[PDB]
Amino acid sequence: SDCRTYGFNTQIVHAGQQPDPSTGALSTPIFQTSTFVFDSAEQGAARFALEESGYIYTRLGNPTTDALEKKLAVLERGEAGLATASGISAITTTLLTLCQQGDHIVSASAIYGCTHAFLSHSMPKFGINVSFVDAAKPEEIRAAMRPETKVVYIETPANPTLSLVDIETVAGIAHQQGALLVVDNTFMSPYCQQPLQLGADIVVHSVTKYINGHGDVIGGIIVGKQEFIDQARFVGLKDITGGCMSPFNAWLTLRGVKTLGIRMERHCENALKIARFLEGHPSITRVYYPGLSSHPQYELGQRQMSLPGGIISFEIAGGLEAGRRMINSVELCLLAVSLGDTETLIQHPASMTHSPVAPEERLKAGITDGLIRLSVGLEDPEDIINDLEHAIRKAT
Amino acid sequence: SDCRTYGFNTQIVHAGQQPDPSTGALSTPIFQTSTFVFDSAEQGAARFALEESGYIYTRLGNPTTDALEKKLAVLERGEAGLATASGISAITTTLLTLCQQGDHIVSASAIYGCTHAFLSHSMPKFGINVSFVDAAKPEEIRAAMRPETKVVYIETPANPTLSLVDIETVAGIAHQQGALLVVDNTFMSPYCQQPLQLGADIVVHSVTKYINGHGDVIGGIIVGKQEFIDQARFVGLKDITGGCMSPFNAWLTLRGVKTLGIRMERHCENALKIARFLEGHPSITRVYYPGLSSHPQYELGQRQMSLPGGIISFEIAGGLEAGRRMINSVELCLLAVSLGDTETLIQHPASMTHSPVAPEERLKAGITDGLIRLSVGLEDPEDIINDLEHAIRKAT
Amino acid sequence: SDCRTYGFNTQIVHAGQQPDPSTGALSTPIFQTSTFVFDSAEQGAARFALEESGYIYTRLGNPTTDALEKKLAVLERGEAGLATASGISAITTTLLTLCQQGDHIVSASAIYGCTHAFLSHSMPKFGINVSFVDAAKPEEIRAAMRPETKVVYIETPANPTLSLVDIETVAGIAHQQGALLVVDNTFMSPYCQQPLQLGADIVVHSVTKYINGHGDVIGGIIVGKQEFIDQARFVGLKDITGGCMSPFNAWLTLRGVKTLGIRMERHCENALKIARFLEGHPSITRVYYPGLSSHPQYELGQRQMSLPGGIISFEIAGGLEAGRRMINSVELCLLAVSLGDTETLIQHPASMTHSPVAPEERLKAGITDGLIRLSVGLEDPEDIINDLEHAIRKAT
Amino acid sequence: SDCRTYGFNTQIVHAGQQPDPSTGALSTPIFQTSTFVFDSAEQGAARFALEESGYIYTRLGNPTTDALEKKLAVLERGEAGLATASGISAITTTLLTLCQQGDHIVSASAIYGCTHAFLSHSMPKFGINVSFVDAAKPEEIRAAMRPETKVVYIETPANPTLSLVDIETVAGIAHQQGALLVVDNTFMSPYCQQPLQLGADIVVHSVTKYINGHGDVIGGIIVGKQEFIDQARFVGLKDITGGCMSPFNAWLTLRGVKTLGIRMERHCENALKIARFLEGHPSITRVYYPGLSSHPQYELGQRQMSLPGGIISFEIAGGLEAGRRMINSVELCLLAVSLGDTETLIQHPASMTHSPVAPEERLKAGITDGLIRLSVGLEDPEDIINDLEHAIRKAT
Ligand SMILES: CSCC[C@H](N)[PH](=O)O
Ligand SMILES: CSCC[C@H](N)[PH](=O)O
Ligand SMILES: CSCC[C@H](N)[PH](=O)O
Ligand SMILES: CSCC[C@H](N)[PH](=O)O
Repeated sequence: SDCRTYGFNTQIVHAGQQPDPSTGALSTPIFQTSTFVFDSAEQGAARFALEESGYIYTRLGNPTTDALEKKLAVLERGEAGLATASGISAITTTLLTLCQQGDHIVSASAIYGCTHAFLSHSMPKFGINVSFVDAAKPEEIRAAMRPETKVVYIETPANPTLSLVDIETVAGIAHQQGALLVVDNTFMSPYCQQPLQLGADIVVHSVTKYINGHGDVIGGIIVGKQEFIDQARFVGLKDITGGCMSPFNAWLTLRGVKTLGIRMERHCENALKIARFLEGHPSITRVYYPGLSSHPQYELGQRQMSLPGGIISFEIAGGLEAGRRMINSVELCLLAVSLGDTETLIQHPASMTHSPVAPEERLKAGITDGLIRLSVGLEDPEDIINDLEHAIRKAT
Repeated sequence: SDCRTYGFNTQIVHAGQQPDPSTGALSTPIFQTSTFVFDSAEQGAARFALEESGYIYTRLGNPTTDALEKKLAVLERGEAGLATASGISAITTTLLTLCQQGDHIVSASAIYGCTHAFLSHSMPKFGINVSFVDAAKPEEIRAAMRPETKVVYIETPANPTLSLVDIETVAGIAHQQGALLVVDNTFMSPYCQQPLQLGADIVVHSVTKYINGHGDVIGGIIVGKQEFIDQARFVGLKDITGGCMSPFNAWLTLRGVKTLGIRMERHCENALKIARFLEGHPSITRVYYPGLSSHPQYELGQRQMSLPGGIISFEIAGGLEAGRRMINSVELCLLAVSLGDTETLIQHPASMTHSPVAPEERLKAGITDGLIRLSVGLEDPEDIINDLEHAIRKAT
Repeated sequence: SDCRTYGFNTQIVHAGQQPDPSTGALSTPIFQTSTFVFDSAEQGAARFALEESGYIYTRLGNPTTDALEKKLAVLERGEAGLATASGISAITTTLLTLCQQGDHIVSASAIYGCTHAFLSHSMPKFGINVSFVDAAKPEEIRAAMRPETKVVYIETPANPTLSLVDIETVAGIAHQQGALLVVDNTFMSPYCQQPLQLGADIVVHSVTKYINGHGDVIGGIIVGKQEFIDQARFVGLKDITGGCMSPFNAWLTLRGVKTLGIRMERHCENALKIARFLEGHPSITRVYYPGLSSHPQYELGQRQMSLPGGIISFEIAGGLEAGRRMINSVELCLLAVSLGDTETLIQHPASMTHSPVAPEERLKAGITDGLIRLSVGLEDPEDIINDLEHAIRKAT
Repeated sequence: SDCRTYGFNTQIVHAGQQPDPSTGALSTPIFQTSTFVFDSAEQGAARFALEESGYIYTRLGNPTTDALEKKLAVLERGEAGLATASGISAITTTLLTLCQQGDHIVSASAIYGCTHAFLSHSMPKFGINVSFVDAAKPEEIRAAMRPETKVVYIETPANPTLSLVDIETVAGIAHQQGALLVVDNTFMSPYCQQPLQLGADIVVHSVTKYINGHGDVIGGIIVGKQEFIDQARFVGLKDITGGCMSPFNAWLTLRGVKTLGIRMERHCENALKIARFLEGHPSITRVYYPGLSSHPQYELGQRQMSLPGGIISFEIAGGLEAGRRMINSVELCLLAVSLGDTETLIQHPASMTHSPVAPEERLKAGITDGLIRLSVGLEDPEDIINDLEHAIRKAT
């Protein structure tokens, strides 16, 4: 049949993939090659003119990576996909394909740190200006739009407190003003949120997180209309960033995404249990999790997301020193950056990543001294809870 | 001892590598990971502040990739290396790190096609203008320099006829005017040419070609001063292109480069034999190979290159149709783009890659209708010669 | 803490693994090496004498494979593990380590085909005799025991109709007579059955099936007492079969087993739904599945197994031709041998694998003309059911 | 054409390989799969009956591994190849396929240690007796033959002093008496010696050594007549040892063997230079190297071998303590077991591997207290010589 007709779990397993045509191999072969051989001058010419299907060179395209791209296009309900060397490369390949000197972007302020760095420091040096706004307030997005605005850029849920952005509303605002909406869907995966179905034009992911899910791949993906993806591929990737994905990385990501449905279900079931535990703990001042009814945008979450996600942020009593004590007291949770791994990961930005940053600078970014971010893994939730309880009690 | 003190073959094998510290494993382990775990909040903070050695996240750095970077820095006699997702990414990460809106670049015209596309179409759209010149004439480089020129960019030998550029002379001209010289050393590898030793500031490679050598990796490398590489890493790669190399790709490239010395010796020995055969063949109008005494810049080649390389271009009698007939008549040489593989590769641009291009447009790029490019592999040269003789005779 | 103290899901994720000591890498590094380097003659001597921890050579042991071995030992509640090149190698390394000329084995008859071949044809040619019995009847096992019997060998559930063997009862019988009990636990995985906890001495798996779960690894594992595993390693593997596992295969298996808990839960939930559908279908004469109350050994299953498994066998009305028609009519289920993959796999032995076999020979092995074996994957069960319904209806 | 018609270097690069049929990928794809899918019941049946070409299951066969098997068959001038999990598995799969209880083997005494262990301790326990002889004396081989002798087994050059065995003469003796000759060709590779061309029936290798050459694969290969290889595959491997090779390992070995010709040339050129240096050194009592005219079987070597190999053994003045001092004093050579890597490896058996062994037991095996074994790598020979000179001088 057509893989676009099956249930979502069936698609996760099968979409974009098929047994190898020459051998019947069930696993997608790893086409770890740089180049491809033609049977004749004519076949070569036909492919370079695009009068013929087939491969030429891995930077341009590759059968293993094509399977991943097609799978993710199916899962996001987009026309086409483009795999990249990293999440950052997915974002920059996208924006550098769309924008040129004199153009403007309206971006959420509550975004991934490195994305913020690209937008605030690099883009302007190429003559592309960026206005940062609070995207939880769609009116701020409207107010910042200019005649030269080409793109509105958002993430939801957002760092660090998992605030939300109303995708459908923002899409309508962007489109009314003739701009595209690009959504970073990394935190949710297509299993939990589908920005294209809500009106977004382009979705990007760091597959480094949930899509791969196994903490062993750096990579990104872009999904959108064929006409845009063709430009992102044959100009953005080919000429500008050169950020192609290794066939081995694509194969690992294909392998990891096979279990996306069951992983997300467990991540989110575990996260809800842990979030409820934290919300009841007298040493914890705040818990940020879309699945708690106390979330300021709970109702939007119920409309836009199928599950509340696997990430929790929370604030511990006693600020900086308590956060440090707590994170140094966990025995099961692992101190690391990143998220979406099978192992539970924990970080305390004020004493770790953002130690080098001024306290007032941290606050403006929504990072309080006691803020802890937890990526909930696939362990027994009782074990994670017991580890957190132990560490919190010691710290406070 | 210090690996920088050994002979070049010893360095090829050993530089940048060591047995694994925890296990003694001889092969560099494949650190196919996204993230790294800290033992404490304090250790995490120290690494983010750069007060401590150690890893954080593979996009920023990785032990496997670090070995490759250090090895290539040693081989090029540069301070530091930076691995990338592709040769293109090495070039663009370099130039986008160095240049901003209002800046200017002077570039050779005889350069890699996709590089030409980036420089001619993409850079100007970011407000960075490029002047193209004939770099075989250092005076044209001087004449094109402007107060805003930041970079002079060259490749040598150059496509498609393997003309040369005088690195030392061009370096002096660039430096007198306060610009950096960037050299694409892909065709030669560090075994055959060392641009940094001749005054270049930065060297880039597609490792897809000779450095890896096994036709199974797309990748690039940048070598230069520590201060520049630090910016290329923590700004160019981290924020702008996102073009990081997969640890698996770095491991394959480490593995491939182990045999760089013996491969280049054989590629070049084979190429010289084939070039001499072609030069004596009455159906071949021209042969472009630095190792032939008839090369217009032969003497420069002898001063700048340790070996004449593994690439040959030649023109067959009878133009377009003869080139097509010939390439369709080889039985051993493989019709493919790319170069530097263990297999002999052949292409006829006018009937293949550049078929879609106007004949006069091809000519301006130095591509005549009968021009064939041959990447000489590791086969017995008698077999390659016999295959060429057979195909040439049939075609003419 | 100690990984043996955590919940089973926590163990699945964490047991046998730790961040890399030298780098903190979260993913177990792929130690794809043949040999290991010593810091001194003395260190080498200490390791060969076994007076020192550390590695020597990958056939003897490897850090990546050691992690897998330790994880599986934890999951089966055994002392030690030994990884192998295949499930077959796990079985033969085990039995060839234990048995010599003149020894005897009592084996179940309802076992994996290739195991049956080894036991019936190869063992006797080495002077090791085997008696085959119906292991669903523990009294047949007792009756076949001889003074020279060293081993009783069983699989449960068994091929092809998923009959069971009472592990605890058989263990007691074997031990009373001074024999070891070896159990092939492939069909269940440690998540669903724990033979060592029921008195078995040694457990073997083809990790090719559920433990890896991703249809991309051939491999085996042996778990048992340290003293036995040491002999299986330093004699059986080192000298006799040479069946060591590649570090890359061990790494993939580690990666696959991370999701064992969530995969088995979904496989079994899906299988129960499909089995109930089949049991209600008028074109299906019989359904063999431990989770159906009509299973002849249902109660034993409830005592010995935590879940009913992901495999179903069933008989279609109309025998050979109907089975052929049905299997040629599925659109989602894939025609293939093997089991435990994320994709649903289906086979019809009488028209496929056992076509070359005489009908009466097939019957003696429990293979009827209409018997179909289904390995239930991770797709939406509604999609699998609809595919089966469609194919069954067309066929009957 | 036919790959069996090209020169040996051409065969090394091309034999057994072809661009991928579905995509044209130049690198042999990594078919990292367990199973294969059939298009119909009929296609499945045809393959199991062997009425049809195609794959079924990786333990039985795999497209990546098939390429390696075919390549090595071409290089050894044998009909067919069979890849295995290790060199040991190549040997035992071979001998356990050929021999049964009551059979007899005549083996060289100067053989690989683990092979000796299998033959002396394991085989007899399966009722297969082995007579060990000095194979440098073909008359000892004849004298040990019995009516039940099925196989004569030899290695050449032999451990530890690189003595030789006259393959052609021994083949004639074996055949006159109705036995097969099996030759372990690991030390030479097919580039330096071709036992099948001299009358051997079966060749085995540890590909862990020179064939792979990169110190990152454990693996073996068997080459012989189709009828024998079919039995070794469908009985020996399938049922008995289960020692199949991982497709990834086969792919790495294919990749490594591409440079076999150029590697062996350099290994042997380097080894001859080092051997001559050692022969002139007053602190070195003996040097064992086939390339020295003082070798007791020099003339046989010139007739049987195309190059003298990359391995050297030598004895240092001062026995055990001097050997220990010397090996602890090298700075470039790496202390490790194994051989055939790109790095120079060194070991001193009396103070390392064989420390746990009684001095008189070592002597009987040809291991003197001052004996050092050197696997010469691809480094500059001047650097290796300088390292050896430094270490020898310090030690003596
Ligand atoms: C900038 S270093 C890497 C940071 C992780 N991507 P974050 O913890 O998801
Ligand atoms: C733009 S497709 C790839 C072209 C090869 N890099 P050229 O043949 O080296
Ligand atoms: C003997 S070919 C392989 C057969 C699979 N192991 P069965 O379908 O689990
Ligand atoms: C028995 S441990 C491994 C020993 C190496 N194969 P030898 O040094 O070639």
